Amino acid sequence: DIAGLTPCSESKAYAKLEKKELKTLEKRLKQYEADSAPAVALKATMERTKARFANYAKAGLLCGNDGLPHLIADPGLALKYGHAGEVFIPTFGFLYVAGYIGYVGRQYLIAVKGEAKPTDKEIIIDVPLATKLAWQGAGWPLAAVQELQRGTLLEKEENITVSPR
Amino acid sequence: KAGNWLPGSDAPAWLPDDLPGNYGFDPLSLGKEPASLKRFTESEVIHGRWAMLGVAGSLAVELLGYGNWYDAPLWAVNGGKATWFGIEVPFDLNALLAFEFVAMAAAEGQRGDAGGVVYPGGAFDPLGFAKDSSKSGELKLKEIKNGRLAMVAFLGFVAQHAATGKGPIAALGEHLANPWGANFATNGISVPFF
Amino acid sequence: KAGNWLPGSDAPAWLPDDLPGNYGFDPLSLGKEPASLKRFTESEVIHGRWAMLGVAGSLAVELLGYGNWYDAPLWAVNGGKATWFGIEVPFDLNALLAFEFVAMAAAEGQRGDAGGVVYPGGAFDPLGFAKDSSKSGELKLKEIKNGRLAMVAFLGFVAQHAATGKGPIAALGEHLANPWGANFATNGISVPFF
Amino acid sequence: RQSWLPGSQIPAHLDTPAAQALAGNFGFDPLGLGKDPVALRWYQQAELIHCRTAMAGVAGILIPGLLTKAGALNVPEWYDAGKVAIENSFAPWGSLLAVQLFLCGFVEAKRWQDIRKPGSQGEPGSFLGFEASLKGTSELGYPGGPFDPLGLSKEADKWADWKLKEVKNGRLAMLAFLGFVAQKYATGAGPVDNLAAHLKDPWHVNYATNGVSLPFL
Amino acid sequence: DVMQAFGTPEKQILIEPVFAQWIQAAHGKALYGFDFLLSSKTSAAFANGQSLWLPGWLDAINNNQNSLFLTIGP
Amino acid sequence: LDPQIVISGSTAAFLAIGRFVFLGYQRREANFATNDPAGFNIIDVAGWGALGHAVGFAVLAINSLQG
Amino acid sequence: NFGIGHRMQAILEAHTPPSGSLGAGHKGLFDTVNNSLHFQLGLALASVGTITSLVAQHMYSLPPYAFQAIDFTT
Ligand code: CLA
Ligand code: CLA
Ligand code: CLA
Ligand SMILES: CC1=C[C@H](O)CC(C)(C)[C@H]1/C=C/C(C)=C/C=C/C(C)=C/C=C/C=C(C)/C=C/C=C(C)/C=C/C1=C(C)C[C@H](O)CC1(C)C
Ligand SMILES: CC1=C[C@H](O)CC(C)(C)[C@H]1/C=C/C(C)=C/C=C/C(C)=C/C=C/C=C(C)/C=C/C=C(C)/C=C/C1=C(C)C[C@H](O)CC1(C)C
Ligand SMILES: CC1=C[C@H](O)CC(C)(C)[C@H]1/C=C/C(C)=C/C=C/C(C)=C/C=C/C=C(C)/C=C/C=C(C)/C=C/C1=C(C)C[C@H](O)CC1(C)C
Ligand SMILES: CC1=C[C@H](O)CC(C)(C)[C@H]1/C=C/C(C)=C/C=C\C(C)=C\C=C\C=C(C)\C=C\C=C(C)\C=C\C1=C(C)C[C@H](O)CC1(C)C
Ligand SMILES: CC1=C(/C=C/C(C)=C/C=C/C(C)=C/C=C\C=C(C)\C=C\C=C(C)\C=C\C2=C(C)C[C@@H](O)CC2(C)C)C(C)(C)CCC1
Ligand SMILES: CC1=C(/C=C/C(C)=C/C=C/C(C)=C/C=C/C=C(C)/C=C/C=C(C)/C=C/C2=C(C)CCCC2(C)C)C(C)(C)CCC1
Repeated sequence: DIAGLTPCSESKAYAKLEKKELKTLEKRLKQYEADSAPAVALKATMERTKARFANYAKAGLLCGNDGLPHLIADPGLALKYGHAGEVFIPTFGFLYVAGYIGYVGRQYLIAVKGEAKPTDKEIIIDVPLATKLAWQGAGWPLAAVQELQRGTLLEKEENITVSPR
Repeated sequence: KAGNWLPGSDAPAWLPDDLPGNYGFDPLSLGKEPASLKRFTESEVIHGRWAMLGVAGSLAVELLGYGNWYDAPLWAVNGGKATWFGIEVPFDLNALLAFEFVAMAAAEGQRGDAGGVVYPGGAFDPLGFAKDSSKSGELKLKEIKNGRLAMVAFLGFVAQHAATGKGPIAALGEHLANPWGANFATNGISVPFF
Repeated sequence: KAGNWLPGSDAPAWLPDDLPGNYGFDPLSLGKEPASLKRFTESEVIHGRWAMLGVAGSLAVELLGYGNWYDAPLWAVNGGKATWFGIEVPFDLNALLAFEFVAMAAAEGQRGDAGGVVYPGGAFDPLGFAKDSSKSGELKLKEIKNGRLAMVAFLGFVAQHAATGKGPIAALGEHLANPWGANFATNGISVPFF
Repeated sequence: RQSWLPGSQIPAHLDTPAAQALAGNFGFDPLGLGKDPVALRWYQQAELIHCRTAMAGVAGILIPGLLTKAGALNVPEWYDAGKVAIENSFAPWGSLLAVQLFLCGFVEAKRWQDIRKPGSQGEPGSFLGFEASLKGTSELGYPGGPFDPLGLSKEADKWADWKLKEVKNGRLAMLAFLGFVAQKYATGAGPVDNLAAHLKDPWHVNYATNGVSLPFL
Repeated sequence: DVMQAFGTPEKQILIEPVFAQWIQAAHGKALYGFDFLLSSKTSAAFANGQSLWLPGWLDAINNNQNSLFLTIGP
Repeated sequence: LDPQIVISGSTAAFLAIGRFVFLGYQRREANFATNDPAGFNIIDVAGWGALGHAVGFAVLAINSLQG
Repeated sequence: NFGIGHRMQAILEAHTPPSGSLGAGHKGLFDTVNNSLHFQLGLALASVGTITSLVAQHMYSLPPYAFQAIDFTT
């Protein structure tokens, strides 16, 4: 559709690749008796291969002349043409998890900083406190906005060290 | 102050209450510096005065059945002849460009040297309206408000044309004929997913 | 106090006793601020005066077999010409729209610039009538009550037509013909179900 | 002190007297979202608007649905009603939404500015004499005035009870809408059918037997 | 590399250079079907330069044997 | 377009605008004795005159392209 | 030498955003550049180096010499 690509569902190269892959697995399945554990394993890989080629096509992925799925990363083209589960949604999923890790770690460092030996709490992890922050990190995005709006997220330049210039 | 753009908000301190057309609207704080505000005050009035002439002209041509403001200059790129109120104009693009350049260079040049003079008066106020101070405030407000509305109208004239290709009067006609079926939300350009 | 709209209720103190039509009815506390009450007072009289002319002419046309208030403008929407008392009026909608706009803007502008004068005089009060305050008070109460009644009447006409699509006199005939068969509860709109 | 979890430690930010003045305060903020007072005030406004919208919408899905199930009505299922209504409307959906955003944005902006500075919308000369009524009350999120036509908020001996019923009924309607969405995706039927089907065989007709909610069992 | 090693080339991440292909379309290349500017025969940018360089340029930018805006992919 | 007419008129126009319109602004921006009352020196003539020639040739050049 | 033209120092000194977003703007930069051969060499190298890459990108995509595109080695 976009970029002159073609649905994997209608690509002939996509179909030939699936046959090529299953024919390698079948050429090997022969040297073994039907119930032999080797045979069972090659069969389960063949079933997994058939499901992948079918699942990828059903997801409406586009395929290039190579017969391989290409991912659409433009938010505009992805939303208008049904390709948002390829890069857009993954982006907000990762950003949530990555911010989760960052906000929890920042909250931990801030908590241990007011202790007697912060350095000790960095080599020996205060597990109970760490677990508490780990659970409270689900609402980090709203907490990060509320900190950004109170002006408590950043540090005053006057309190940050710098070189002579 | 003329009023408040956002009821219950605080008007910026840099905007003088005497400034004609002050509604406290400077959310970008673009006029926080006094010299910048002085230029912006002259440019709003100038832009408004051109816009008002433009919108009046854009409407007249179509209302008098001479075409729309957009198709006005096509005669030059169609190898035709200039027309005004029907009368054919003897000059051509070359002559128009030269006459205008000289005319605009002279006038604007004369005004530029005079400085930020926004309200010249004298030869420019022959019937003597803004001679006093009492009439002045209201008359300058009416000028700035009508200029702001015309600037917005002209913008509308361009945006609507770019999306529909119709003249302002022709678009009014379609909206009046089918109000809910003929608007920006039905164009297919203003809101892509609508 | 012309009376108590709700017997057993106490009148809002913000409502002046002399205020014509003061039945102590401001349940939502809209006229509590003096400035607001001032504007609403003038607006209420204006609304009543307009409605009293609208109801009159809405009933007259139908009574004179010239049609109903709802079908009076359809001549413009179709190719029909304009008629009045049967006599034909030679004007297109566009002419009427422009003529009314200028006329209304002029008279309304004078009224507006005056400053909320609800009760002028001289030209608006020939035939004396409001020269003595004693008569003025009762005459002001009669104007507001007749005006409020006419405002409820017009809304009734619009609502009845929206539910039945018939003229006000035509309804009065249907109801009188079959009161228990012809009423708001027997239209399939006012009362749901049934 | 009522507690969402008897014996649990109530956050100190929900035990503060101002927080206790809030309706529906059962000490529930396990994620600590309202520790900051200024945020707690914004979230209280947000909870009130969600409660009042969910109650109106859920009433507009259940009440019509039960009446249709009886016969008094023939309303389409909530998830099919948009298509049915737009089918014979005077306007396409896009035009109807554009008009909605304009009218909602205006009243939403006025409510917003009232949160930023309570009483600001009473700015004299800002609304043709209506600004006087546009000023709310001393309690944010409870405008009253024209929004309380019957003056029920004027009875101080009943104020607290009324607000608790609004918050609890609102929180229930918010969960009932989430239930309507989840049940639609897991059943392919409407909320009134889901109810009748479960009541016929509750031990074999439930989310444990829907083949979606519990993909492990 | 791991997807190629495990014999699953259909599982590799292949992001299309849409932003660059859109620029190439703007310059005239129609292979991507974006249809705009020099790639659109009804565009003003197309008509204004039709009697100047566009003809020769479009012939060259649409020839996939030179090095003028080579085709690009993942 | 007569070559002699276009250029001749173009040069005169720029010389005039630079002698009665932008002379003050240029002088202010500027922050060969001329007996000219406005002190229009030869170098000034060369400048505006050049501008005129360029604009003139441009008009003739595009006109020669016939559109 | 003829009374007409721009003084680079005056140009730079005038380029100061009115909001103070760039501090004193380009004040003192005339003398900074005019008295620093290293500053002058830094600009020349940065400009010539960028121009050299443009030559590489344009000469291969728009070959200016006849029978150059067929000489793959060259
Ligand atoms: C970050 C770099 C980047 C780049 C290089 C592009 C590039 C592009 N985008 Mg885009 N986009 C981006 C980020 C980017 N986007 C982000 C972060 C978002 C989230 C809001 C979007 C949302 C978006 C939408 C909704 C659309 C595009 C579209 C497009 C294509 C045409 C847009 C245009 O005219 O100019 C380039 C655009 C940008 C430089 C920035 C954003 C795109 C603008 C805001 C959209 C305006 C599109 C306009 C209607 C022109 C297309 C007309 C018609 C075909 C719809 C184009 C190839 C349009 C498209 O082709 O859809 C089929 C489309 O409508 N993008
Ligand atoms: C609380 C943990 C934490 C947080 C919030 C941040 C945040 C940040 N780091 Mg960073 N960093 C960390 C740990 C952390 N770092 C550690 C442990 C290292 C040693 C490898 C570094 C090394 C590092 C470098 C070299 C750089 C940053 C940079 C940055 C900034 C740019 C965004 C970025 O993340 O780049 C990416 C950061 C990384 C890829 C480092 C990954 C660190 C892991 C994933 C974090 C795990 C922390 C800890 C184990 C969790 C404890 C939890 C607690 C409950 C026990 C950003 C503000 C960049 C910058 O300065 O931009 C302005 C930069 O160049 N960091
Ligand atoms: C635009 C029409 C209008 C206006 C401006 C007013 C204004 C006023 N009325 Mg009045 N009234 C009206 C129509 C109107 N009335 C009608 C049609 C009736 C007959 C039912 C009455 C019967 C009535 C009584 C008995 C009394 C008043 C009184 C008053 C004054 C008290 C102050 C007040 O109530 O707040 C301000 C009022 C308004 C702002 C009205 C504006 C219109 C509303 C607020 C907008 C929405 C209305 C809504 C659509 C409901 C309409 C009815 C519905 C069926 C459609 C005030 C100046 C009291 C008084 O002291 O009079 C001297 C009083 O005793 N009115
Ligand atoms: C204030 C503020 C501040 C804060 O802070 C922020 C913000 C918001 C940013 C800001 C705002 C801004 C804005 C809105 C602006 C706008 C503008 C405009 C629209 C203009 C127009 C403007 C416009 C104008 C002048 C117009 C003009 C026109 C003219 C002359 C004429 C024309 C014409 C005519 C006759 C007709 C023909 O056939 C054609 C033509 C030739 C075409
Ligand atoms: C100084 C002087 C001196 C002496 O002494 C005296 C005297 C003479 C008086 C003076 C002069 C003056 C003047 C010249 C004035 C002018 C004015 C104007 C023109 C205005 C406009 C003004 C104008 C304006 C506002 C405009 C407006 C517009 C608008 C709203 C628009 C609307 C629309 C649109 C958008 C589109 C669609 O589709 C259609 C429509 C519907 C159409
Ligand atoms: C508190 C806390 C704290 C800690 O810290 C943490 C945590 C736990 C996280 C938190 C929790 C949270 C939660 C639970 C939330 C939930 C929410 C919701 C559910 C909402 C809804 C919400 C909901 C809502 C608004 C709703 C709305 C609705 C509506 C409008 C309706 C509409 C409609 C109807 C009528 C019918 C048609 O046919 C259709 C439609 C169109 C559809
Ligand atoms: C007071 C109060 C206070 C407390 O707070 C509460 C509340 C309750 C809120 C308030 C209330 C208010 C109200 C009730 C209002 C109502 C009603 C109305 C109806 C008005 C109208 C009003 C109405 C009106 C003016 C009307 C008018 C009309 C007119 C001129 C005219 C018409 C017509 C005619 C002749 C005939 C033709 O063919 C057509 C037409 C042209 C169509
Ligand atoms: C709250 C949080 C943290 C973050 C702290 C801070 C201060 C982060 C700073 C963010 C800043 C200053 C960003 C500045 C500019 C960012 C800009 C201009 C955004 C660019 C994004 C663009 C252009 C989007 C690109 C696309 C979108 C729509 C999504 C995908 O489709 C992919 C793509 C590229 C097409 C801490 C402490 C690291 C801890 C953790 C949680
Ligand atoms: C003194 C006086 C006078 C005047 C006189 C005169 C007449 C003057 C003029 C003079 C002149 C007569 C001037 C002119 C100048 C010109 C110039 C100086 C030109 C130059 C040229 C150029 C620079 C060109 C270049 C080029 C080429 C070569 C090639 C192509 C391209 C171009 C065109 C660009 C009067 C009477 C008023 C008064 C009294 C005294």
